[PDB]
Amino acid sequence: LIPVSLVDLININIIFYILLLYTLLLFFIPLFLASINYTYHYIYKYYNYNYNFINNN
Amino acid sequence: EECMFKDTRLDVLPPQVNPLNAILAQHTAQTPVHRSLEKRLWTEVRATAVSE
Repeated sequence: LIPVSLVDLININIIFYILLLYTLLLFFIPLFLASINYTYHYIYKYYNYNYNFINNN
Repeated sequence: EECMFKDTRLDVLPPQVNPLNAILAQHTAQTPVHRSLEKRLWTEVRATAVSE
């Protein structure tokens, strides 16, 4: 069979494929990280320090 | 799971407890009674000092 071949085991063409693929991955990481979570919105809205005052009398 | 889609700030409010009460209570428990009666003298003598 064709895919049963030692030439296709260390094929430099697929290595170029992998190289270009992961270089492009590296180039686009800062866009994959650009998703917003709404957890600090929750922290801002719900974190309420104690607003009661001290009154000895 | 739907914590973000609610407003439960009223279910959980900061308590109105005065921590000073817990402090003064520990102060009286450590002191004796004659010192408590002395403080009435310290206050009274301070009044007469302000009077004179």
